[PDB]
Amino acid sequence: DLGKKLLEAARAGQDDEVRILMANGADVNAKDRFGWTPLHLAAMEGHLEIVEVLLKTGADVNAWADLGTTPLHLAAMKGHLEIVEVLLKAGADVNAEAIVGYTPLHLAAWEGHLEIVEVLLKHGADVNAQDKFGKTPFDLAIDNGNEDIAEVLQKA
Amino acid sequence: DTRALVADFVGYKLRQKGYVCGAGPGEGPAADPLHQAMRAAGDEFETRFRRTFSDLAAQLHVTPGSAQQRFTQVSDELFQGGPNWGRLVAFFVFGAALCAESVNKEMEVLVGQVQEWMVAYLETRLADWIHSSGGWAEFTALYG
Repeated sequence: DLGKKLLEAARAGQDDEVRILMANGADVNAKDRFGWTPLHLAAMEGHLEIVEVLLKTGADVNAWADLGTTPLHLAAMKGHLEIVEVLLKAGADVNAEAIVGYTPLHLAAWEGHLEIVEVLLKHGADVNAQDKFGKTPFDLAIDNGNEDIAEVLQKA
Repeated sequence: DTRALVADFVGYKLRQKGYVCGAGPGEGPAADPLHQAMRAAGDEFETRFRRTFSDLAAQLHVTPGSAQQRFTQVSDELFQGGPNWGRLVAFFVFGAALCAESVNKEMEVLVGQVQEWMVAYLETRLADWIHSSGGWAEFTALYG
């Protein structure tokens, strides 16, 4: 059950344990009962070193969980800027859709992370993307009172 | 069966979040493996997504008139590309989140009605899938 152990170590941010498991043949793409991989867990918990090791060892940067959630959605939502950059460099899909048709730009805009919104924009994020209910990132930014982000999205 | 599961999970989450106290479904520890399984699964699912489903619930801006349609739209979205056990857990987490949001906006009738709509959705939509997938006994095996 190396896969289960890799999932646990990735979430807990145990760098040494992750390298040993990988060197012992753990499946870098193992999925838990919600469809999350080690990359999803490390991205959400903000462990940058583990994200980089997983990618170097073949982790699927675009893997999606049960609702379509990708590691970039989680990094964007939680506001981990360095992980967002690393994921984008590795081929992360800026336009992936999850849950209700949320795009990583929707999640960064709602959570008020301005620099991440800008990075996503520079990498091709669709400013006009609508979730299932018609809302764009601009709409979510404003509704959560993030004016700074709203203005940036309007200009874009 | 289904009604009891919904009542237990929603009751448990409302108590967990401090919205309600005292006698009723969801009060005290799970009486039943199915109920324990859904509590544990909902809890784990929710710690991952943090405020995601509470934020979605709020984004709907439900009114007593629109709430059923909005609930139904979200549920349909969650089940896009077919049901699996994880999407079912999301559906319970969202239902409980919508009940909590209704408490926030002081629509108390919706706390009960959303639970009614959850049962009806399960029975009329996901019933066929659940049964063929091994029923709730299988869910319990995997998530308990």
